[PDB]
Amino acid sequence: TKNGRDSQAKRLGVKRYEGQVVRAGNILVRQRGTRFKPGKNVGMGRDFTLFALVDGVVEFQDRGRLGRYVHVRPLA
Amino acid sequence: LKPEELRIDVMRASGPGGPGVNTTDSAVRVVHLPTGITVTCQTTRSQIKNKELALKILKARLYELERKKREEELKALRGEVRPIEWGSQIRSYVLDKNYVKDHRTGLMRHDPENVLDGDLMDLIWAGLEWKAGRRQGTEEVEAE
Amino acid sequence: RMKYRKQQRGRLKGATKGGDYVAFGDFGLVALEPAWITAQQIEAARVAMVRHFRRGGKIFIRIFPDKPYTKKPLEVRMGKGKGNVEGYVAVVKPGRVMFEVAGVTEEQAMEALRIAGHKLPIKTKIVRRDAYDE
RNA sequence: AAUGUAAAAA
RNA sequence: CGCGGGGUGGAGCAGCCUGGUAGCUCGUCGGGCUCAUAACCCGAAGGUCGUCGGUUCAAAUCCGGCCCCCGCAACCA
RNA sequence: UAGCUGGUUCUCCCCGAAAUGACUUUAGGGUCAGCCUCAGGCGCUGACUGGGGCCUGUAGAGCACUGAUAGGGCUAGGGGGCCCACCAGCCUACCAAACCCUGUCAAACUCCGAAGGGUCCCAGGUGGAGCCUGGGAGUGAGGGCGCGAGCGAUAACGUCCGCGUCCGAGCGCGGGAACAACCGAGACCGCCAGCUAAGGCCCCCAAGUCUGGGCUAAGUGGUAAAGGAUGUGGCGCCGCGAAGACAGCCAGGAGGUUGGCUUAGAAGCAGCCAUCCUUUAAAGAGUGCGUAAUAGCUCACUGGUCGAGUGGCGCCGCGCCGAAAAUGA
RNA sequence: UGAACGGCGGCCGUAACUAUAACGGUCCUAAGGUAGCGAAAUUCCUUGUCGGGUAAGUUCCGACCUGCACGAAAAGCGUAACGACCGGAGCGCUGUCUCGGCGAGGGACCCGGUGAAAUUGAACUGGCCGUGAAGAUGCGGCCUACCCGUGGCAGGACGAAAAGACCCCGUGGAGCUUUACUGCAGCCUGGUGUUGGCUCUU
RNA sequence: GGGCAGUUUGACUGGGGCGGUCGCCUCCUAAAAGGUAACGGAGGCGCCCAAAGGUCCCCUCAGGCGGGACGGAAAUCCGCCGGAGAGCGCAAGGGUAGAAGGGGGCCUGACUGCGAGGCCUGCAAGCCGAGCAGGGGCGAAAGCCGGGCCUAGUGAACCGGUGGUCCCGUGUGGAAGGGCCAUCGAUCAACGGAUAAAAGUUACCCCGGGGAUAACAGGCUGAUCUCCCCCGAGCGUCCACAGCGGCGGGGAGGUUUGGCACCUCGAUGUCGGCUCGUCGCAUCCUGGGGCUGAAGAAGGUCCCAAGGGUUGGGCUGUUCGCCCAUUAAAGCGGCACGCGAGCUGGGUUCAGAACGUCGUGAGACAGUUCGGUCUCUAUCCGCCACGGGCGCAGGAGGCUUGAGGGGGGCUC
RNA sequence: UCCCCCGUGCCCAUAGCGGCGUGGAACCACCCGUUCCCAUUCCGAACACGGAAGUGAAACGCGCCAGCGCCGAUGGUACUGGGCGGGCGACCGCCUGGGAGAGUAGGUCGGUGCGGGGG
Ligand SMILES: [Mg+2]
Ligand SMILES: [Mg+2]
Ligand SMILES: [Mg+2]
Ligand SMILES: [Mg+2]
Ligand SMILES: [Mg+2]
Ligand SMILES: [Mg+2]
Ligand SMILES: [Mg+2]
Ligand SMILES: [Mg+2]
Ligand SMILES: [Mg+2]
Ligand SMILES: [Mg+2]
Ligand SMILES: [Mg+2]
Ligand SMILES: [Mg+2]
Ligand SMILES: [Mg+2]
Ligand SMILES: [Mg+2]
Ligand SMILES: [Mg+2]
Ligand SMILES: [Mg+2]
Ligand SMILES: [Mg+2]
Ligand SMILES: [Mg+2]
Ligand SMILES: [Mg+2]
Ligand SMILES: [Mg+2]
Ligand SMILES: [Mg+2]
Ligand SMILES: [Mg+2]
Ligand SMILES: [Mg+2]
Ligand SMILES: [Mg+2]
Ligand SMILES: [Mg+2]
Ligand SMILES: [Mg+2]
Ligand SMILES: [Mg+2]
Ligand SMILES: [Mg+2]
Ligand SMILES: [Mg+2]
Ligand SMILES: [Mg+2]
Ligand SMILES: [Mg+2]
Ligand SMILES: [Mg+2]
Ligand SMILES: [Mg+2]
Ligand SMILES: [Mg+2]
Ligand SMILES: [Mg+2]
Ligand SMILES: [Mg+2]
Ligand SMILES: [Mg+2]
Ligand SMILES: [Mg+2]
Ligand SMILES: [Mg+2]
Ligand SMILES: [Mg+2]
Ligand SMILES: [Mg+2]
Ligand SMILES: [Mg+2]
Ligand SMILES: [Mg+2]
Ligand SMILES: [Mg+2]
Ligand SMILES: [Mg+2]
Ligand SMILES: [Mg+2]
Ligand SMILES: [Mg+2]
Ligand SMILES: [Mg+2]
Ligand SMILES: [Mg+2]
Ligand SMILES: [Mg+2]
Ligand SMILES: [Mg+2]
Ligand SMILES: [Mg+2]
Ligand SMILES: [Mg+2]
Ligand SMILES: [Mg+2]
Ligand SMILES: [Mg+2]
Ligand SMILES: [Mg+2]
Ligand SMILES: [Mg+2]
Ligand SMILES: [Mg+2]
Ligand SMILES: [Mg+2]
Ligand SMILES: [Mg+2]
Ligand SMILES: [Mg+2]
Ligand SMILES: [Mg+2]
Ligand SMILES: [Mg+2]
Ligand SMILES: [Mg+2]
Ligand SMILES: [Mg+2]
Ligand SMILES: [Mg+2]
Ligand SMILES: [Mg+2]
Ligand SMILES: [Mg+2]
Ligand SMILES: [Mg+2]
Ligand SMILES: [Mg+2]
Ligand SMILES: [Mg+2]
Ligand SMILES: [Mg+2]
Ligand SMILES: [Mg+2]
Ligand SMILES: [Mg+2]
Ligand SMILES: [Mg+2]
Ligand SMILES: [Mg+2]
Ligand SMILES: [Mg+2]
Ligand SMILES: [Mg+2]
Ligand SMILES: [Mg+2]
Ligand SMILES: [Mg+2]
Ligand SMILES: [Mg+2]
Ligand SMILES: [Mg+2]
Ligand SMILES: [Mg+2]
Ligand SMILES: [Mg+2]
Ligand SMILES: [Mg+2]
Ligand SMILES: [Mg+2]
Ligand SMILES: [Mg+2]
Ligand SMILES: [Mg+2]
Ligand SMILES: [Mg+2]
Ligand SMILES: [Mg+2]
Ligand SMILES: [Mg+2]
Ligand SMILES: [Mg+2]
Ligand SMILES: [Mg+2]
Ligand SMILES: [Mg+2]
Ligand SMILES: [Mg+2]
Ligand SMILES: [Mg+2]
Ligand SMILES: [Mg+2]
Ligand SMILES: [Mg+2]
Ligand SMILES: [Mg+2]
Ligand SMILES: [Mg+2]
Ligand SMILES: [Mg+2]
Ligand SMILES: [Mg+2]
Ligand SMILES: [Mg+2]
Ligand SMILES: [Mg+2]
Ligand SMILES: [Mg+2]
Ligand SMILES: [Mg+2]
Ligand SMILES: [Mg+2]
Ligand SMILES: [Mg+2]
Ligand SMILES: [Mg+2]
Ligand SMILES: [Mg+2]
Ligand SMILES: [Mg+2]
Ligand SMILES: [Mg+2]
Ligand SMILES: [Mg+2]
Ligand SMILES: [Mg+2]
Ligand SMILES: [Mg+2]
Ligand SMILES: [Mg+2]
Ligand SMILES: [Mg+2]
Ligand SMILES: [Mg+2]
Ligand SMILES: [Mg+2]
Ligand SMILES: [Mg+2]
Ligand SMILES: [Mg+2]
Ligand SMILES: [Mg+2]
Ligand SMILES: [Mg+2]
Ligand SMILES: [Mg+2]
Ligand SMILES: [Mg+2]
Ligand SMILES: [Mg+2]
Ligand SMILES: [Mg+2]
Ligand SMILES: [Mg+2]
Ligand SMILES: [Mg+2]
Ligand SMILES: [Mg+2]
Ligand SMILES: [Mg+2]
Ligand SMILES: [Mg+2]
Ligand SMILES: [Mg+2]
Ligand SMILES: [Mg+2]
Ligand SMILES: [Mg+2]
Ligand SMILES: [Mg+2]
Ligand SMILES: [Mg+2]
Ligand SMILES: [Mg+2]
Ligand SMILES: [Mg+2]
Ligand SMILES: [Mg+2]
Ligand SMILES: [Mg+2]
Ligand SMILES: [Mg+2]
Ligand SMILES: [Mg+2]
Ligand SMILES: [Mg+2]
Ligand SMILES: [Mg+2]
Ligand SMILES: [Mg+2]
Ligand SMILES: [Mg+2]
Ligand SMILES: [Mg+2]
Ligand SMILES: [Mg+2]
Ligand SMILES: [Mg+2]
Ligand SMILES: [Mg+2]
Ligand SMILES: [Mg+2]
Ligand SMILES: [Mg+2]
Ligand SMILES: [Mg+2]
Ligand SMILES: [Mg+2]
Ligand SMILES: [Mg+2]
Ligand SMILES: [Mg+2]
Ligand SMILES: [Mg+2]
Ligand SMILES: [Mg+2]
Ligand SMILES: [Mg+2]
Ligand SMILES: [Mg+2]
Ligand SMILES: [Mg+2]
Ligand SMILES: [Mg+2]
Ligand SMILES: [Mg+2]
Ligand SMILES: [Mg+2]
Ligand SMILES: [Mg+2]
Ligand SMILES: [Mg+2]
Ligand SMILES: [Mg+2]
Ligand SMILES: [Mg+2]
Ligand SMILES: [Mg+2]
Ligand SMILES: [Mg+2]
Ligand SMILES: [Mg+2]
Ligand SMILES: [Mg+2]
Ligand SMILES: [Mg+2]
Ligand SMILES: [Mg+2]
Ligand SMILES: [Mg+2]
Ligand SMILES: [Mg+2]
Ligand SMILES: [Mg+2]
Ligand SMILES: [Mg+2]
Ligand SMILES: [Mg+2]
Ligand SMILES: [Mg+2]
Ligand SMILES: [Mg+2]
Ligand SMILES: [Mg+2]
Ligand SMILES: [Mg+2]
Ligand SMILES: [Mg+2]
Ligand SMILES: [Mg+2]
Ligand SMILES: [Mg+2]
Ligand SMILES: [Mg+2]
Ligand SMILES: [Mg+2]
Ligand SMILES: [Mg+2]
Ligand SMILES: [Mg+2]
Ligand SMILES: [Mg+2]
Ligand SMILES: [Mg+2]
Ligand SMILES: [Mg+2]
Ligand SMILES: [Mg+2]
Ligand SMILES: [Mg+2]
Ligand SMILES: [Mg+2]
Ligand SMILES: [Mg+2]
Ligand SMILES: [Mg+2]
Ligand SMILES: [Mg+2]
Ligand SMILES: [Mg+2]
Ligand SMILES: [Mg+2]
Ligand SMILES: [Mg+2]
Ligand SMILES: [Mg+2]
Ligand SMILES: [Mg+2]
Ligand SMILES: [Mg+2]
Ligand SMILES: [Mg+2]
Ligand SMILES: [Mg+2]
Ligand SMILES: [Mg+2]
Ligand SMILES: [Mg+2]
Ligand SMILES: [Mg+2]
Ligand SMILES: [Mg+2]
Ligand SMILES: [Mg+2]
Ligand SMILES: [Mg+2]
Ligand SMILES: [Mg+2]
Ligand SMILES: [Mg+2]
Ligand SMILES: [Mg+2]
Ligand SMILES: [Mg+2]
Ligand SMILES: [Mg+2]
Ligand SMILES: [Mg+2]
Ligand SMILES: [Mg+2]
Ligand SMILES: [Mg+2]
Ligand SMILES: [Mg+2]
Ligand SMILES: [Mg+2]
Ligand SMILES: [Mg+2]
Ligand SMILES: [Mg+2]
Ligand SMILES: [Mg+2]
Ligand SMILES: [Mg+2]
Ligand SMILES: [Mg+2]
Ligand SMILES: [Mg+2]
Ligand SMILES: [Mg+2]
Ligand SMILES: [Mg+2]
Ligand SMILES: [Mg+2]
Ligand SMILES: [Mg+2]
Ligand SMILES: [Mg+2]
Ligand SMILES: [Mg+2]
Ligand SMILES: [Mg+2]
Ligand SMILES: [Mg+2]
Ligand SMILES: [Mg+2]
Ligand SMILES: [Mg+2]
Ligand SMILES: [Mg+2]
Ligand SMILES: [Mg+2]
Ligand SMILES: [Mg+2]
Ligand SMILES: [Mg+2]
Ligand SMILES: [Mg+2]
Ligand SMILES: [Mg+2]
Ligand SMILES: [Mg+2]
Ligand SMILES: [Mg+2]
Ligand SMILES: [Mg+2]
Ligand SMILES: [Mg+2]
Ligand SMILES: [Mg+2]
Ligand SMILES: [Mg+2]
Ligand SMILES: [Mg+2]
Ligand SMILES: [Mg+2]
Ligand SMILES: [Mg+2]
Ligand SMILES: [Mg+2]
Ligand SMILES: [Mg+2]
Ligand SMILES: [Mg+2]
Ligand SMILES: [Mg+2]
Ligand SMILES: [Mg+2]
Ligand SMILES: [Mg+2]
Ligand SMILES: [Mg+2]
Ligand SMILES: [Mg+2]
Ligand SMILES: [Mg+2]
Ligand SMILES: [Mg+2]
Ligand SMILES: [Mg+2]
Ligand SMILES: [Mg+2]
Ligand SMILES: [Mg+2]
Ligand SMILES: [Mg+2]
Ligand SMILES: [Mg+2]
């Protein structure tokens, strides 16, 4: 019957959708690879995690052959 | 082992078990109707595994019953006798005086040295097959 | 064949793709009910078909068993079925064309297909090549 | 460091 | 069905765990001593490594399914 | 000692669960979370809804990837045959890589891709909504039903999850003959008042033996399948017909021919392979029976008579057979 | 060191028909089960096969041996006599039976005297077919049925009795076991106290 | 050092044991957020690397075709097509050449002191992280570096080891010994880890509980079993259905074996026999038919039909089955496998004992063998009989009608 | 405002593959050379410097062509929030709102922003 196995659920995916206000440093997206590329005011960590770089608003940009991007349009 | 031939019986088992043995028949009796040879089994708690084993057993015996009858019709064709002793021969090959001789056709010859090399045609053709089929061809066309 | 292992049962929902048209031969036999058709079924139909018209025309078979049909061996509840006792079946939603015939009189193919129907669990229909094409 | 059968004395 | 072991020259066994080259005894074959055979002496040949897949630069060797043989187990009511 | 079983005593009022998750020598026990309640505090935010933005890979479909797959084409490789050896050549109603055409399958395949769902913003929403801190809990065996999957056997009042829902705690009321969870509906108390819901309105039993148009002759209805049949009614299509059909009845129904071949025999009639003509108004190198092989009978087809319709096929409604069980229906 | 605990092989081949294998090959062991016995108080397949007995014999007796899984002091094989031991057969005799009948006495039954028990939710406690927690006097539909007792039968009241002994559960209990753990008694052991003198010796 | 003593001897589990499993990662199941179970389908981890790391600089795969001394499908060279099917240490997935991939120069940031704000979450854990300070590495610089393309490669606390320092030092000074910092000892793998330390047996057994859970029976189910149909390859010399029916297909029944675990564990007594039966019909006989490959007699096959009938022995506890002698036939099922408040108790299923077998052992066996306590009193329903009461719209004696039941039902 | 060219962005194939044609004044490229800076695991191929001559062959720039590639409706359908209705079921049917994929008709060899040189 050798089969009763699996591994923990990692609860990844988009953590902050477009339009949502965000504090600097808080996380935008956890992902397997780069299903989302960083972009303006958004850094990326060892696991490919995208995190806002300054208080602002999240917005997503698709750029075809160049992939999708997550941006934080600042304001204060 | 065609299903149409053998009959299978079910019946409670002899020996230990609890109420399970009394109320649950797991023993099996698979008799072969034509050959009459029967067989019974009940070594396992299950009816199917007994019905299964009792059948693999019957297979073995029915194979050994077909091998016995497979003997008379594949060994009686060899020869109804053949002592290999003295005089049991049917054709002598004398190398001293140089002469073979088929004691069946009474036919003779003068070259044992070549015959024991391939010259069987002269023998089988004219005389051999003749007397061979003769003793059976005169048996049917008269009384047999 | 190849694939891998055994496979979930799924469900025979509406005959959405469970429909078709003739694409080979003049006559065809289409299904009317959803069912898992066994290899032993497909074959028995196909053979009984030629068996009918000896040295006859040519038959086509458009359904093909790729689904492993499992089965536990007279016991209780452990693991997934060793299965495959009936081995393999083909999914058939009502409306799909299964068997094509060709190169025989109508009454010669109205019988061949009439029979292949019987060897099948479901109710089926025979068809002329209407006139609907692409 | 064994063995060698079975047809020959006017 | 469950757990364990095994399948390698014609016979019987090594080699595998630790992948790179398959070894032992017997038999077989050629040549010797003998009047001749055996014994004995000198040579030589012979193996899909059960089967289908997988890993690897590479599989007898490691991984998986199947067929075959062996042993154990099949208990409580 | 008892993580077990039993037992736990007056009344009225308000609210009102859980049978899930995580860990547990844990699995009928516990700790924390979830859900209930009370107190104080905040006060339009709450469920649900409108508009807008972003996130998604199911249903369906698809073959572009990973694989599976029927037929054909083209074509390496191998196999058989001609031919041979210096190796070369052609054939190939054998198997078949790649490729292409047609046709398809896939939870662990996706060029695509819904409905929907999630979340944030704005607005409606004062509700036994919501949020913050605390006191007290119980629950941690659920069950059925609808839907979506796994397991199972596209078995089980089976089993395991997901979204609902009802019983649990509404075995209170109405319907369903009776019957927790199906249909209707949330019982504060009283009334010999009224409208309804599901379901019903011939008698037991309240209310139409109501109205209009059909179908069904089985007690179907009053609970079963493949499959079988000149059941009955209905729409459609093709064909025959007063230039005479369908049915029955009068007559011929053949010649070479006894078809070639298989075979003991195969004379239209076991099987195999099949595509003449002619007397003529018509008769098929033959529908069935009869044979050992034939002759005999018949249809097919033509003539006459009759005198008005007839035959096949597709579709729908209801019905018939298929249909055997043990205390009395 | 075995009348100490204990143990006592596998595969393949070979015969003046076939079958078998006295013989051989090879691998492994500490050594590979000898005599005697053997479908047995041991045999799974099994009612093995053959013979005996019987009209007919899964038992029984005698054999054969492919001993699932005998075997030599947890003794092997026998053995006269003995046995309220266990199995098979026969003669005698029978109500054991075909198959039951009659008769006797002590109860049962009726009258007078004395007078219990388990049990008991309450009862105004019928049949069928359904139904319901899946086996209904108590729900539904239908059938049946005047009220109350006495002698009898045991199908039901999932009848009574005993908080199921079987099964599982409880980080329950207890008896037993050992090369489970940890201890203890006991036995062995060095130092030292009780413990002294003389002499040789390294 | 079991002579004796105190104890341990896990959990999950479509009953339990046996088998398997236990933590971590990948994918599917998962129903387009997240999450989601089963002893559901499939696979990996318990490491590795001082280059396989940092930075700067440069280069771009696999494959296909053509051409080339060894080469020969494939080594290395050249040309043309080729956007990623290669590579990224290792399972899978996501991602990726506008590098995360191949090569080179210098290099050690596989830094210390921190850490805004988050992800995830019952707890505790796990994860991401801009920037500030120190002193650095590569770069001209903008900058990048707090290991590795990413997600596994792991272990609370306790107890102890080694190194170090602003700490404490039992009247004071030292010392002993602690604290703090650093790091070490986990197949605590039953992987949230009971002790520093632990296996079996009970049929000699006991208590507490459970119909939360198995063995009997009922129930649901109908795989299995029995019976019956659809198709018609073929057999039957000729003739597919006299009699048969390949390969397939649809059902009925609830007698078998199972599945499930619904009532009953403050008890529903288990096999066989005996006694007494009653019901079903899918009919063994007898009665009536159709067909026949039915001359007749006798059969074969299907149809109708329960009214009655359906023997005695041998063997075994047997049911079953074999056998003997008959018969018109020696039917099959239901009724808790009908019936133990009716009987038996041979079998199963307590304690004794023995054999083979397994175990060091105590013991154990759907293996065997001999032995082994079956409970006088019927309240109610039901049943067999027999009375008392009242009724039957004057009272009484005798004789009767038959609604409605019951019995009988055989065959040579 | 206009035209050509250079550099650099924006969307991300209707921008691409390929076939034909045109451009050297300007710009760009190839191009001459390898002393110097720099460079090859060999080689001025690449990287680099110094640069006349020649050329527009290559590369690139612009423009045409629809064979490949790519884009691709409308109409209808599958599926489906929500609400119902029929059968033993494996299933099926209606109302309401949403609505694919494939395929048919067609479309495309691009559109634009900032700076600079030039008529
Ligand atoms: Mg799992
Ligand atoms: Mg992408
Ligand atoms: Mg970083
Ligand atoms: Mg037959
Ligand atoms: Mg027996
Ligand atoms: Mg026992
Ligand atoms: Mg027992
Ligand atoms: Mg039973
Ligand atoms: Mg039973
Ligand atoms: Mg084919
Ligand atoms: Mg079970
Ligand atoms: Mg297996
Ligand atoms: Mg002489
Ligand atoms: Mg061999
Ligand atoms: Mg080695
Ligand atoms: Mg070594
Ligand atoms: Mg040799
Ligand atoms: Mg030699
Ligand atoms: Mg020699
Ligand atoms: Mg030599
Ligand atoms: Mg040689
Ligand atoms: Mg191998
Ligand atoms: Mg073998
Ligand atoms: Mg063998
Ligand atoms: Mg065993
Ligand atoms: Mg066991
Ligand atoms: Mg057992
Ligand atoms: Mg036991
Ligand atoms: Mg036991
Ligand atoms: Mg026990
Ligand atoms: Mg209140
Ligand atoms: Mg309330
Ligand atoms: Mg507990
Ligand atoms: Mg709590
Ligand atoms: Mg508000
Ligand atoms: Mg997509
Ligand atoms: Mg789909
Ligand atoms: Mg394409
Ligand atoms: Mg592929
Ligand atoms: Mg691949
Ligand atoms: Mg060709
Ligand atoms: Mg070739
Ligand atoms: Mg050649
Ligand atoms: Mg060649
Ligand atoms: Mg050729
Ligand atoms: Mg899919
Ligand atoms: Mg996937
Ligand atoms: Mg859609
Ligand atoms: Mg929403
Ligand atoms: Mg108000
Ligand atoms: Mg409330
Ligand atoms: Mg509230
Ligand atoms: Mg609030
Ligand atoms: Mg509270
Ligand atoms: Mg609590
Ligand atoms: Mg719990
Ligand atoms: Mg539960
Ligand atoms: Mg529910
Ligand atoms: Mg449903
Ligand atoms: Mg399951
Ligand atoms: Mg299904
Ligand atoms: Mg169900
Ligand atoms: Mg409750
Ligand atoms: Mg409620
Ligand atoms: Mg009730
Ligand atoms: Mg009523
Ligand atoms: Mg109800
Ligand atoms: Mg009620
Ligand atoms: Mg209710
Ligand atoms: Mg309604
Ligand atoms: Mg009514
Ligand atoms: Mg019906
Ligand atoms: Mg039906
Ligand atoms: Mg019907
Ligand atoms: Mg029908
Ligand atoms: Mg008919
Ligand atoms: Mg006409
Ligand atoms: Mg006219
Ligand atoms: Mg007519
Ligand atoms: Mg007439
Ligand atoms: Mg005539
Ligand atoms: Mg006539
Ligand atoms: Mg004529
Ligand atoms: Mg005619
Ligand atoms: Mg005539
Ligand atoms: Mg003719
Ligand atoms: Mg004629
Ligand atoms: Mg005649
Ligand atoms: Mg129709
Ligand atoms: Mg119709
Ligand atoms: Mg009938
Ligand atoms: Mg009855
Ligand atoms: Mg000795
Ligand atoms: Mg021994
Ligand atoms: Mg032994
Ligand atoms: Mg021999
Ligand atoms: Mg020795
Ligand atoms: Mg022995
Ligand atoms: Mg004896
Ligand atoms: Mg015996
Ligand atoms: Mg015997
Ligand atoms: Mg045994
Ligand atoms: Mg025996
Ligand atoms: Mg026996
Ligand atoms: Mg016998
Ligand atoms: Mg005999
Ligand atoms: Mg006898
Ligand atoms: Mg005898
Ligand atoms: Mg006897
Ligand atoms: Mg023997
Ligand atoms: Mg023997
Ligand atoms: Mg033996
Ligand atoms: Mg055996
Ligand atoms: Mg055994
Ligand atoms: Mg034995
Ligand atoms: Mg022995
Ligand atoms: Mg001994
Ligand atoms: Mg003795
Ligand atoms: Mg004696
Ligand atoms: Mg005595
Ligand atoms: Mg005695
Ligand atoms: Mg006597
Ligand atoms: Mg008697
Ligand atoms: Mg008396
Ligand atoms: Mg008395
Ligand atoms: Mg007395
Ligand atoms: Mg008295
Ligand atoms: Mg009464
Ligand atoms: Mg009934
Ligand atoms: Mg009820
Ligand atoms: Mg009730
Ligand atoms: Mg009752
Ligand atoms: Mg009621
Ligand atoms: Mg009643
Ligand atoms: Mg009555
Ligand atoms: Mg009395
Ligand atoms: Mg009495
Ligand atoms: Mg009674
Ligand atoms: Mg009594
Ligand atoms: Mg009773
Ligand atoms: Mg109890
Ligand atoms: Mg424990
Ligand atoms: Mg001591
Ligand atoms: Mg001493
Ligand atoms: Mg001492
Ligand atoms: Mg002393
Ligand atoms: Mg002393
Ligand atoms: Mg010790
Ligand atoms: Mg000890
Ligand atoms: Mg179960
Ligand atoms: Mg179990
Ligand atoms: Mg056990
Ligand atoms: Mg276990
Ligand atoms: Mg899981
Ligand atoms: Mg592994
Ligand atoms: Mg690397
Ligand atoms: Mg480059
Ligand atoms: Mg290639
Ligand atoms: Mg090439
Ligand atoms: Mg080449
Ligand atoms: Mg080449
Ligand atoms: Mg070459
Ligand atoms: Mg060379
Ligand atoms: Mg080669
Ligand atoms: Mg080459
Ligand atoms: Mg190249
Ligand atoms: Mg080229
Ligand atoms: Mg790419
Ligand atoms: Mg690819
Ligand atoms: Mg790679
Ligand atoms: Mg890698
Ligand atoms: Mg990947
Ligand atoms: Mg890029
Ligand atoms: Mg590198
Ligand atoms: Mg690099
Ligand atoms: Mg390097
Ligand atoms: Mg900060
Ligand atoms: Mg933080
Ligand atoms: Mg936390
Ligand atoms: Mg906590
Ligand atoms: Mg930083
Ligand atoms: Mg700094
Ligand atoms: Mg950083
Ligand atoms: Mg790396
Ligand atoms: Mg990196
Ligand atoms: Mg790297
Ligand atoms: Mg990840
Ligand atoms: Mg501690
Ligand atoms: Mg400090
Ligand atoms: Mg001091
Ligand atoms: Mg000092
Ligand atoms: Mg420190
Ligand atoms: Mg371990
Ligand atoms: Mg644990
Ligand atoms: Mg542990
Ligand atoms: Mg403790
Ligand atoms: Mg320990
Ligand atoms: Mg432990
Ligand atoms: Mg004892
Ligand atoms: Mg005790
Ligand atoms: Mg219960
Ligand atoms: Mg439980
Ligand atoms: Mg029972
Ligand atoms: Mg019951
Ligand atoms: Mg039927
Ligand atoms: Mg035949
Ligand atoms: Mg025939
Ligand atoms: Mg069926
Ligand atoms: Mg039953
Ligand atoms: Mg059952
Ligand atoms: Mg239960
Ligand atoms: Mg349950
Ligand atoms: Mg009770
Ligand atoms: Mg009782
Ligand atoms: Mg009994
Ligand atoms: Mg009984
Ligand atoms: Mg009759
Ligand atoms: Mg007759
Ligand atoms: Mg006759
Ligand atoms: Mg006759
Ligand atoms: Mg006759
Ligand atoms: Mg007669
Ligand atoms: Mg009839
Ligand atoms: Mg009948
Ligand atoms: Mg009898
Ligand atoms: Mg007889
Ligand atoms: Mg008779
Ligand atoms: Mg008879
Ligand atoms: Mg009879
Ligand atoms: Mg029956
Ligand atoms: Mg009976
Ligand atoms: Mg009973
Ligand atoms: Mg039963
Ligand atoms: Mg019984
Ligand atoms: Mg009794
Ligand atoms: Mg009894
Ligand atoms: Mg009793
Ligand atoms: Mg007794
Ligand atoms: Mg008995
Ligand atoms: Mg006995
Ligand atoms: Mg017993
Ligand atoms: Mg006991
Ligand atoms: Mg005992
Ligand atoms: Mg037994
Ligand atoms: Mg006994
Ligand atoms: Mg008594
Ligand atoms: Mg009662
Ligand atoms: Mg009663
Ligand atoms: Mg009467
Ligand atoms: Mg009567
Ligand atoms: Mg009567
Ligand atoms: Mg009667
Ligand atoms: Mg201008
Ligand atoms: Mg050209
Ligand atoms: Mg130049
Ligand atoms: Mg120089
Ligand atoms: Mg210079
Ligand atoms: Mg320089
Ligand atoms: Mg320069
Ligand atoms: Mg040019
Ligand atoms: Mg170009
Ligand atoms: Mg033009
Ligand atoms: Mg185009
Ligand atoms: Mg549309
Ligand atoms: Mg249905
Ligand atoms: Mg359905
Ligand atoms: Mg729409
Ligand atoms: Mg579209
Ligand atoms: Mg283009
Ligand atoms: Mg533009």
